[PDB]
Amino acid sequence: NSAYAAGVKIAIVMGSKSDWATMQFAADVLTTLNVPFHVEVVSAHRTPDRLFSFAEQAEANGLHVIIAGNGGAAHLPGMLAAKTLVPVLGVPVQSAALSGVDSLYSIVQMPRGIPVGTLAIGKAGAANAALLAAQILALHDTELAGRLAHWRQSQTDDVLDNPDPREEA
Repeated sequence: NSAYAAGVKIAIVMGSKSDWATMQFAADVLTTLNVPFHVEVVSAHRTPDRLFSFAEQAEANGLHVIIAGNGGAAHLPGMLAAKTLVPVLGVPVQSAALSGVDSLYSIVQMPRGIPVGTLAIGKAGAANAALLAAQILALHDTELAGRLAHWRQSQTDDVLDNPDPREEA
């Protein structure tokens, strides 16, 4: 909702509570970067009316990026993107039989006119959706841009400081 103007510009949404094992990796990156966020379960198929209400009110609620995770016939990101101009980033959750290929195809293959920016299958894509969302915010947030640069430099240094994989860090 919009009771407090508290700087929440990102929502992490997902189609099922079981997706939180994957989507928590997006939340953790935003916590590290001091970026406020909202989390919510919204199902394209079990709560279609709530998907439309969430998307319709995204701008009024102050959102600038929605990160949406779903799997299988993964319709949540695309249906959200059809109903708002707020950018939607999609995370394919790994599915059991098809190992997320169904998830990936049903998110990334959007037809011309309604985009979803898609990230890798699973927890790598959830972390990366948070980083891409933060990179978008940082276009107009120089202090966040500095925190992203530090985050990247730390990741780079951790590899450079441990070049021989036979040795412990």
